[PDB]
Amino acid sequence: KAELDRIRRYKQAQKKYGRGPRVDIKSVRDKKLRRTLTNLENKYKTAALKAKEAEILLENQTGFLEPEGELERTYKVRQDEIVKEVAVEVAQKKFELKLTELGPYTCEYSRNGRDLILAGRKGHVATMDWREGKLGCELQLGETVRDARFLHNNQFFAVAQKKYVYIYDHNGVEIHCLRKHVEVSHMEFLPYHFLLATLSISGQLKYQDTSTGQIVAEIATKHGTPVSLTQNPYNAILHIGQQNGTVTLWSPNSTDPLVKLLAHRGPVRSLAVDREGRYMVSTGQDNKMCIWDIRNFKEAVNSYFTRAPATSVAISDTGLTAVGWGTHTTIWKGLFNKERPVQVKVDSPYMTWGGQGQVVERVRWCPFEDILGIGHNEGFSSIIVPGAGEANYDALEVNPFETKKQRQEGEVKALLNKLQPEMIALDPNFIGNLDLRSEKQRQAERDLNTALKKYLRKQRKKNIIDEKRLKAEELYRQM
Amino acid sequence: SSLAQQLAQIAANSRSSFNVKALKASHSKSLIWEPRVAVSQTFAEIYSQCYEGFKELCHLDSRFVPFDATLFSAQSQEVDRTQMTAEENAALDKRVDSFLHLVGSRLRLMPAIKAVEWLIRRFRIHEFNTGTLLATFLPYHTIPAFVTLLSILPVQRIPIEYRFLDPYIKSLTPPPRAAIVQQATNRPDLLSAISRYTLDSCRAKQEYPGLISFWGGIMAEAVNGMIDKMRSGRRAIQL
Amino acid sequence: KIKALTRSITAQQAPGSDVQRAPRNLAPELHPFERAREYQRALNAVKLERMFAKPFLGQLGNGHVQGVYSMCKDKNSLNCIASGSGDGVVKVWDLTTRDEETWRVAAHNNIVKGLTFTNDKKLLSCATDGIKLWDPYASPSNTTPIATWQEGGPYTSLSFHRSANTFAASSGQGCIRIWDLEHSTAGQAIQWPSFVDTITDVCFNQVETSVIGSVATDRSIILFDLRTNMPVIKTVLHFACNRIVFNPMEAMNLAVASEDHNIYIFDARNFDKALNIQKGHVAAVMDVEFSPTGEELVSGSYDRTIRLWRRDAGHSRDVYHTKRMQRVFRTMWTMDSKYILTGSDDGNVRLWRANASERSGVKATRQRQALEYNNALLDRYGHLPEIRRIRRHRHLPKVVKKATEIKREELAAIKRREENERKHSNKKYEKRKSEREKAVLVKQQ
Amino acid sequence: AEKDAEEEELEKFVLGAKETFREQLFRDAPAWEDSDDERLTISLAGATRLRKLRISESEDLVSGIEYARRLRQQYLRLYPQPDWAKPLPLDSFLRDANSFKV
Amino acid sequence: AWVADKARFYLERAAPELREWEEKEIFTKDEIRNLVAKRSDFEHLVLAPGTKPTDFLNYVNWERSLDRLRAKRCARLNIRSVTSHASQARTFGIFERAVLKHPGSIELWLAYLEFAAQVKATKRWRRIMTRALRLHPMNASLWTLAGRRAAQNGDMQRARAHFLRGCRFCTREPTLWLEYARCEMDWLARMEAKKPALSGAIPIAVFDVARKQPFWGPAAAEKFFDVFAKFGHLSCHERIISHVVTTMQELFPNHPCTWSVHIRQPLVGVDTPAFPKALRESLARLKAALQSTTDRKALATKMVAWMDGILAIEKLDAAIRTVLEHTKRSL
Amino acid sequence: VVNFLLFESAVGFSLFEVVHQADTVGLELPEVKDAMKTLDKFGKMVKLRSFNPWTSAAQGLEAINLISEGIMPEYLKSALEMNLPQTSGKKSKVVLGVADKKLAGEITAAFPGVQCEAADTSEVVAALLRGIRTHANKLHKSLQEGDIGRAQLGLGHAYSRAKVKFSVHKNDN
Amino acid sequence: VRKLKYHEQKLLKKHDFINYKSDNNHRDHDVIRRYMIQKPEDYHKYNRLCGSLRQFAHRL
RNA sequence: CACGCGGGUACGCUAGCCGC
RNA sequence: GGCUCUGUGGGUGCUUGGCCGCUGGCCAGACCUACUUCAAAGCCACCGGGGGUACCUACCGGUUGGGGAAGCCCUAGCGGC
Repeated sequence: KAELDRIRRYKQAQKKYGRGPRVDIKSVRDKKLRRTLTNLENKYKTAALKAKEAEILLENQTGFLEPEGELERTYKVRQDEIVKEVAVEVAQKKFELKLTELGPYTCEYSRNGRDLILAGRKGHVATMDWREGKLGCELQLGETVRDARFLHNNQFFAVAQKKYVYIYDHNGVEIHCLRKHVEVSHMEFLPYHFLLATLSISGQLKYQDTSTGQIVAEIATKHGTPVSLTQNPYNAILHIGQQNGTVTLWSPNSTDPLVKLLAHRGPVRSLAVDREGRYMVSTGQDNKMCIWDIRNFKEAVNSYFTRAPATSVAISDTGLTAVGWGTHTTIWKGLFNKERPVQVKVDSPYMTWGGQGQVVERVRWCPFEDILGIGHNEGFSSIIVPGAGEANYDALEVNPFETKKQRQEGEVKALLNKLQPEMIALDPNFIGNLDLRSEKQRQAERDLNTALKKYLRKQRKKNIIDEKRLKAEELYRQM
Repeated sequence: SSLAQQLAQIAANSRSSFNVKALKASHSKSLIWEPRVAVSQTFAEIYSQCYEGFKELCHLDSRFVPFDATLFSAQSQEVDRTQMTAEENAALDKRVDSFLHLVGSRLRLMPAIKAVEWLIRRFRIHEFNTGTLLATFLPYHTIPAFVTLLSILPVQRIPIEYRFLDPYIKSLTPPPRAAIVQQATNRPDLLSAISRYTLDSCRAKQEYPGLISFWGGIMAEAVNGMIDKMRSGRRAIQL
Repeated sequence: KIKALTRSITAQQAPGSDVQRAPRNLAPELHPFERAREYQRALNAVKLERMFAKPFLGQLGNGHVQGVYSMCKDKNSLNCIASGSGDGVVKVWDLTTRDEETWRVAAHNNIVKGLTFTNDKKLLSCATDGIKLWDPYASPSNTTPIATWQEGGPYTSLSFHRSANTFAASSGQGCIRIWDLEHSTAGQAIQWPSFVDTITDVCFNQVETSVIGSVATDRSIILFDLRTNMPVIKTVLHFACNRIVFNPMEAMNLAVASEDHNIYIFDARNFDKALNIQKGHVAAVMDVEFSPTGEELVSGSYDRTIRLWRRDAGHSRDVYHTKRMQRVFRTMWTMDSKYILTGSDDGNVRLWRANASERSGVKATRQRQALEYNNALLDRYGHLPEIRRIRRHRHLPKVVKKATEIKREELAAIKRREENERKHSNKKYEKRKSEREKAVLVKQQ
Repeated sequence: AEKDAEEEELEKFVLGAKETFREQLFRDAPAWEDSDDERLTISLAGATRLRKLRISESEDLVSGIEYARRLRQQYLRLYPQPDWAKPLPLDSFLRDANSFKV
Repeated sequence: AWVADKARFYLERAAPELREWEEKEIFTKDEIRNLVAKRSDFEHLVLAPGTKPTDFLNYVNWERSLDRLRAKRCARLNIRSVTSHASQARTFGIFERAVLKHPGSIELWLAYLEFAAQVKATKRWRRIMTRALRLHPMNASLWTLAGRRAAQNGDMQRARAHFLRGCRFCTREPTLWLEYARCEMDWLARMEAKKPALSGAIPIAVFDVARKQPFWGPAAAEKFFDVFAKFGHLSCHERIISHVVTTMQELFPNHPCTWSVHIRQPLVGVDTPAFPKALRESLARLKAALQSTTDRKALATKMVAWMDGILAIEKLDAAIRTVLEHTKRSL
Repeated sequence: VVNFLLFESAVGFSLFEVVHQADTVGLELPEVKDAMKTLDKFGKMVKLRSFNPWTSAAQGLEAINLISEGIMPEYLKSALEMNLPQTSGKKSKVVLGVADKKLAGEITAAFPGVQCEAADTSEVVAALLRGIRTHANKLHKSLQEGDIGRAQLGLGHAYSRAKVKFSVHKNDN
Repeated sequence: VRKLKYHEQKLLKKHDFINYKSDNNHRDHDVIRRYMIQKPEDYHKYNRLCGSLRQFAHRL
């Protein structure tokens, strides 16, 4: 039938843009509610259908590489061959900054890929427009530096120093020093909230608002100094990873950890999560890494092994992932395919960036091009990898070519639509569900031989006589 | 400031625009139109005017038909240079160099300046082929067309041998032949560049008496000055 | 086969074009926190509209000496209104220039109980003296009336036909009487057969011609017909009703403003149970008026309030109040269905706006998109706690808040009395009568 | 062809012509011989350096002639054949080194 | 400038036809990317602040050419399901906001009328013509287009009404009045071919009011006589021509134009023995005009233009050829 | 409620068709005044429908003379007959908006099916023509031959000199 | 961030990127810039010493 | 109800018969 | 010939290699995703002074409903304390 592709389109749109199964129209009883729900389900079907139809208007294409012959394989490609075959607009982007005298470097892109910041551990913080090559600010900072990270814009960046943390403006003028956050070793900026979440050495996590300036919630992870930290951006929750071997999922609404997935027998060394929120990859001090389907909280496949304790890991906008271990990094392609219900181990890595004697401090992805930054002890090395990068951004959410007026309107709009910190859970689309206990109590207000033995044992330690206990004792006499 | 130095190296070797102000300025740099309209001038009308000029050029001389096929075509309306690979860029450099050697003879005419205005405003010859473009405009080094080309040239794309035009870009006056021959008798690089350019043109059989007289005069005064430098009296040093 | 993603800045600006391109991908992977950002934009919408609720627009000139006891608009025109005060002066205002009145006259000796515009240009005033017909718009100003009636008893209200030149006056002798202008003199009196008490208000049905609704002080409404000049139906409620008004969009729905502090929407074909019961007031309601778009209601009360209502809500969409307003006596929309008019008892004709946070005039398209987006967003998320409390929270004056807390205590007490009477009486083996059923005491023909 | 000339013109007008633009862009015998080379045999799959010069996923054993061909291909891949591998009196004087004598 | 938003609406309207062309094997995905990119650039240029009717016309030409190429590819691949409906709808949308953004450009109005008359929207064509006449009343070409296409349809009353409003408006140049007389006598000709109108008095009436209209001149009457003298195969044509020449005699007694129409008066239905007798008659009238008291230079320039027409006609006698050459040479 | 409104200008007169009319009750409000002021919120109210230039400066002089005297001219009657829908007010009328009350009366006595509204008497058509006269240089510019300043200059000189009879007895220069 | 409009400011009353309430009106920064102290750690060292001195004065 | 390409009755045209 | 500036290399501390998944290999690299029996011991972990504590948080002591590890018993069990 020629309507086969019609049913295929409708099924695919209902899968992708459905965001929910469907309203069951047949089971409603009131006539007006039946009519308005038929109307609503029709409007939503038309909405998802026209959204899938409008997904054709995307301009760019996702990068890729495939092996031609049977013998040559994908990880045996060299940067020279790539930069000879690829366009010059990214052959410019592939570069290497050499910095040797100021400790190992950690790099961190802003969330629009425009500006980056690199922190050499012994005090050297630099922020630059690496695409254009101009640097915004550079400073020697004196003492050591734990971790640098951009804020919402490329305007303010927060540096995690030896004792306090300091947030700075675009010229590197020091705006102010947060001293409530002592000995900060890991930082993550929840960007749809405005939250700076800092894990100290002491195991005390602190959530500070950046818009208002009051710390929202202090939590004390009672067990162990934290070894790793990242942000699940579909939930904005904090996957931190302790030392006894477990990764714990936290959020600022509870002193107890929300969940605790168990992991490698050593301390977990690095974590990363999908921006879809689907899967988390974690690598331990024991030589394995493993993934997890987060929405069901189980392991997906068997453990992969990396031939050293992995120093860092970070996964791209699309399904690629980069684990930087020892002195050279590797990139895997198909860890967690979204469509498959049962995942599969991949034979070989997608491609590797080789080792010439540089210990890798931290890998990151430039969030919107097909490149990837390594920060190693010899400096910064931005290499290119084709398959990565979300090909089609969204100029309402994040714009890699943002004008001044557009950045100002974006800052004030996100400030108006900041999310209150109480709206954080394991399912971020919940606001509107039934408070079941409240509803049953409201309906109550509108409408108005083994267990009794342990019940009497519980009530014989009060020792209230309790006419319900009296009736229960008479019943137990009757039995 | 080692980081700043390496970054400035990257910023000078960079080729594409990456923020809107740099795009607007690099599109505003023009020959014929003033920058005030060159900002707001889109590619259709540019191709219309300069294709009219190139049509007049084809009715002048015969051998402009391959460039009618490949450089002034309705697809070259749209094609962007910085999105093609290195070998496509190299083949494009060869075609541009052939057209420049061909148009070097009739550069004093408004048709040829319209054609070069197309090449600059679309393929960015003044940023990617500064060596051959600057050598081709070199023999006409008195005319206001050369003054404007000196204006629109970006300072860091000028190669080393032609890096003596910095005071003239600072004060937009056409450099005199004394300056050219003096830089010729000091640096062998400029002299070898001019001679390489003219020998390339004469192999391609697109030479003309203006270029030949220029090259002969510059190398003659250059050899005079270079021998006047080389004379040193000590037998070993003069040998 | 190597190929990476190549993004020039032409995707942000075409060269030579100032237009700011913005490619969009609708992937839910790329736009997170959907429901949460929607709730937050809804909360911002509520806070914005409770900031910008500034409903009071103006006051029609210097007002009257005594209180404004009757008023009526020109259903043919758009900016012609007249108000009859208590000392017996009537004034005709044009709404474009609210500085000084267009035409005033000391009409009667007692209060001006009824008033209306004709269909040509003239107007009618009703007092206990009788009724009179003036022509306010003439190239000479004529203060003398051009027709006068006294016979028929103490007239109480007026209502004019939609198309023809007929109008009905509700008298006090238990009858209404119908005049047809330009060929009648004393008019035909229609009445219930054995009927005594005063018929307070009267109103022609506008959408269906020749159906007259009217309320008498026997706590009863009565429907007439005019093609067959005879009364038709009579229902007795539990309390007296101060006004009846028909619906200008549905032909059969009427609203009675009743001294029960309530506003009832009745169906004229089935008077057995009330269609809807709005209960939001503290004192008696002295006026109700359907919207000319037939979906909102104004009710001006005997206390210092004006309540705006939705047609199927049954509770206060909004409330207006002002220290300078001493009581409220006559409220009516304008034919824009956007500005309401309130004749007070302080002698003022105040002009408020409905939709008290929706500015007028032509809106730019992104602005009207933001407004409609906020409104649809609130229509979805209007029941969560924070949004609910800020959308319901309204400053009421001290006397009204105190008396409405006492009213809630009294109504809860009466409900508990009736509840205990049910539980401990023999009425337990019955179904609870609905209150829409309990509104009508009896119906008779 | 099954395509009209006017149809091809409408093609070049409506849709673009990038393919044809790219097209217009991109417009001794061996004297001596050996016998040990024929006699030799080497295991490409065995030796780990020689693993990278085979053709298919079947080539393990190879005689010395085809082995020499594979090494020549691999040398040419690592370093291309330079263009000088493929009289005038003044040029003869320049290329003579008897002239530059101090 | 919310032109990103407005272009988003128009591209989201254009998307499903492209989905149809992708599910069919008519265009492949690379071509569809080229198409959507070109359409995005066109829509941004169209809705940009600084726009031009040439820009609207080039977008119209591109969309119409895409429709034609799609038709060619469909007929080559033997499909029948894909129609031109969406394409004509979006072309009409482009033209509607085109004439909204630039109402005063008769180039764009004429292109829009040409598009309507091409794709067969006659009622739409009359509506477009009415709006364009309301925006440009003084356009003799537009008035002639309306009247002539209405008479081609057969609406003589509507073609009348168009022409009457036109000559009520455009009173400065007589071009529209000539065109109305031309159409009226063409209607008389169509009736004679079908076989009051037996009189045929409407061109005489047009002449009698043209005499008092403020374009009224000798050369104007000359143009009137020219358009009256075309297609003399009629019934009362001699009556009309005689009334014109008598009116010109009564008004301009010695104008060289009046002498020219007295020269060419008896040559109405000549092409054959009837030709040379009227030729000799007009030759006698011509010699009398050349010897009479009249502006001989202007009259002879009119006559040599007329004889340039005559010599442009072929199949004549060599003797009369040589005597016309002599009489033209003696001027 | 307005449908079409005339507007006599120096180069010629044009009639606009109103779409999404302004509110007559809240006419004295800052929001509606700001909307009248700006151009991006007045072009939604007014859409151009018909234009008529003068044929010659003598005809424009005749226009000013007749219009200021109050009598409509014959070609204005012609243009209104072309643009307005033909009707007599037996069941459906057309509301026009003009400035002069005498011109309103004369157009009403010419066409029975057109009820005119005078800018002297109705504030809504007053504010509407006021906005149009304010933004008049942009609404016509798509078909405005030249500019309006020189036409106003010459037309004012022609009208005032015709009223004065000046060149008959000025020779001192 | 641009100068906040009327409604935008009424919604973001408590918002300012520069001065928090935990920055003490930048008294640290005003004093450091006034007296040329190079080490903000040295400022806070002086500060906690002066704080201990004041609490000893309090107990006395 | 009709709307694409061919041959006919017929063109400075497209109204009508059957196919592709 | 002189001043000034700029760049490159060596030195400014005692001479044992470049790389790696290092008892072996590689500098042309090669192989690539396997293997698995049982989560973890506790403590500590720097914010300037005086001051309020409604809210949240930490700690302590409780309270309703479930929950049953472990301990004890024997009429032996769907057990009993």
